[PDB]
Amino acid sequence: HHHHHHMVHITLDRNTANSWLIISKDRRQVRMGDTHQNVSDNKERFSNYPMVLGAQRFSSGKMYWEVDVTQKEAWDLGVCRDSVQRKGQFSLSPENGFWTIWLWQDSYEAGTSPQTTLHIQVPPCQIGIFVDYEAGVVSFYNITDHGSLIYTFSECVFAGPLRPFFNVGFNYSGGNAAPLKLCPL
Ligand SMILES: O=C(O)COc1ccc(F)cc1
Repeated sequence: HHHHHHMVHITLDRNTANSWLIISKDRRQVRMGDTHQNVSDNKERFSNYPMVLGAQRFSSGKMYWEVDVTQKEAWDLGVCRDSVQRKGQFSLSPENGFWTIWLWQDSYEAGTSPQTTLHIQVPPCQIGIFVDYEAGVVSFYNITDHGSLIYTFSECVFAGPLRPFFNVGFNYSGGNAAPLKLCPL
């Protein structure tokens, strides 16, 4: 792909984080802690899952960023509406305001309803995410495999400002402690 020139500097919004997440000083990395991180509750925090939003809001234009997923067993990545539900249980779907892919139990899937199987020969260590607001497109790229396409959501109905979306996943296994990291431009 040739989307690299739309690169944006994403930072994580501490206030939206689940209370177990640990965000680095530079706001570019996030991981699951082994306990509650001693923060106050607020209406922005994702309560049920280890999720956090980027601080940046997008309502026009073309945007690109990259995320490091090295040695993780489970994660979700993409974008979402600013007004997505924070509290209780929900599924990641465009109907609920999410445009995402994930790794889970050694398979990759796109967060359609129902979910769509992805075909990845080279397990990615870094994911590229491209958003074209005007066109209604969200695309995912395998940076480990020379930028090959993973998935395109088209005919997107964003219906609001968009925020970068992250889920570090649970660590029931002891094999999923590694962070998500925003990669430098
Ligand atoms: O199940 C655990 O690992 C600890 O409890 C949590 C439950 C839901 C969360 F979003 C974060 C932590």
